[PDB]
Amino acid sequence: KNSLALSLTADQMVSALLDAEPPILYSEYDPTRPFSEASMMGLLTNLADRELVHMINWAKRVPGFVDLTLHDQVHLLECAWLEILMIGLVWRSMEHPGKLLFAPNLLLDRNQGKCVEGMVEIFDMLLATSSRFRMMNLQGEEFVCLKSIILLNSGVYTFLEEKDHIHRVLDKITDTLIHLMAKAGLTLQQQHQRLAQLLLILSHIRHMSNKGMEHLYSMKCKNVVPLSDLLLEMLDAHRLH
Amino acid sequence: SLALSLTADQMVSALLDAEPPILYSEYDPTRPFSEASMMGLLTNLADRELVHMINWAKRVPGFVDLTLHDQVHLLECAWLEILMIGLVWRSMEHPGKLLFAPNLLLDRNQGKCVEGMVEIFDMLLATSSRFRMMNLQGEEFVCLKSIILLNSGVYTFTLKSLEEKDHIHRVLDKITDTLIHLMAKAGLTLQQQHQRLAQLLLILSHIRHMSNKGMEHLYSMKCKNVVPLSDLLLEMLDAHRL
Amino acid sequence: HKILHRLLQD
Amino acid sequence: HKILHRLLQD
Ligand SMILES: C[C@]12CC[C@H](c3ccc(O)cc3C(F)(F)F)C[C@H]1CC[C@@H]2O
Ligand SMILES: C[C@]12CC[C@H](c3ccc(O)cc3C(F)(F)F)C[C@H]1CC[C@@H]2O
Repeated sequence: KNSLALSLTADQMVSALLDAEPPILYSEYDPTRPFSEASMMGLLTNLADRELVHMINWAKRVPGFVDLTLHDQVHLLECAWLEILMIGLVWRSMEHPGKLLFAPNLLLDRNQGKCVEGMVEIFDMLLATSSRFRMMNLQGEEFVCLKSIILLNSGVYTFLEEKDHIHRVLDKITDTLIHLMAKAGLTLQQQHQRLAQLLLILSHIRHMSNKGMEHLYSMKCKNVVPLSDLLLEMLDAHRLH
Repeated sequence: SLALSLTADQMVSALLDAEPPILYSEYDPTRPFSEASMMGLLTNLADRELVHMINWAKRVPGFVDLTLHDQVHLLECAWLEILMIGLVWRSMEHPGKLLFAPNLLLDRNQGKCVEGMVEIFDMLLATSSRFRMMNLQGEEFVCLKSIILLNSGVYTFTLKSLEEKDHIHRVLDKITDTLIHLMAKAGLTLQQQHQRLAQLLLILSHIRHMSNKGMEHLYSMKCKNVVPLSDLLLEMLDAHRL
Repeated sequence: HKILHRLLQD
Repeated sequence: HKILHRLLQD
């Protein structure tokens, strides 16, 4: 239907994405009690659950997303939800070297990740990604473009003309990223070099997601913490073992 | 070094010449497949491909400049991705089929022969259809495969090792310049160049995803002792720690 | 059915 | 000591 999404300027793309940004939520962190594996897992999954509700409504404001039938909408979110949580965490942890800002009242270092079995390996990967973004001086406008790319791209290969629509929007976001870099004064060569650097990081985010999904699954299968019904269904969408 | 002094054409030339051979499978006269029969051929093939991959990696510009430790880590992280993008590339002109070897061309229904492998086949085939629709060039392919080698493990490297990561990223930018050079030479406009570049790199996100799934599957087959795995293969699998 | 399915239309 | 070590050194 020619689509309002493709009829958006680069500046219109940025504005829409910036406005659609979800708020920063708080943790249920209680500083009166020590951390256990269960209580920390409970804290993080409780947070993820509430973030998921905002993510679903954020997705519907991502240009082109609601043009999809409900079944691919579900598919894309099921595939990318942990990736999206991770790029967001990594983004808001940027100016906190050696720490992960899950919430304004939940700032954790790798040593606190040791409280949960096998979670410190995940923290390390997230922290390294955060260092990479900080080293690159990742901009907010670039961040929202990347996060939308993750939503549209991660599950598109697991699906005609419906995939073509997604690719048209992805191309528009590519055009937007270049437009941003050009306005920032980057040379033509620096533009495609930076574009590549940012997109290659998405490969590591995918990797972190698959590892985090397996970890969350193993925690669930050992009754360490009860997951919400929504979280169980997002996790179940990946089968796993 | 020397990889930084290479021009766009010398990069393509170096990568094309560094290309490993297409190995054959020891498949057949004995006729059809069992679950153990097919897994045997696939693992035997992968093991022999690994030997050639290592010599290919050392011919990738800038790779031998790295420490032995870093070279090991990069190959440990990316070896299955490299196998997959290779399989996908040579299966491009065979819609609905995976060309593991010139004498081993399998369809997805033959993926059902092994427990939980048809899901992996489906992901590989869809990636191949994607490359086919993009009209992926051989020069673009060798660039992407080299990028996988250098990029997939670089994030999981405090010392003066900052010099190592900086070198890897300089070479990565070089391959990016090369990819763009190929597209510019192909007559693509500036907007089209950046779009195609983005399209190719986002596929690497799916390739990463397939490797993680494949590693888990290969691990599950390893534990039940359905198939004998070579010591080299077992070690590459062990590096991912489950 | 799925909660995600329901939430995507509320 | 790994096999990969030996193969990278030939
Ligand atoms: C409890 C886990 C660690 C926290 C994680 C999480 C939560 C909330 C976020 O806003 C971001 C993240 C994320 F780390 F993913 F970025 C969810 C799972 C994934 C792996 C562990 O089981
Ligand atoms: C036996 C498996 C299927 C074949 C696979 C393989 C082998 C050789 C290739 O040249 C490419 C592939 C690849 F499919 F990865 F592309 C290796 C493992 C991974 C998952 C299964 O256990």
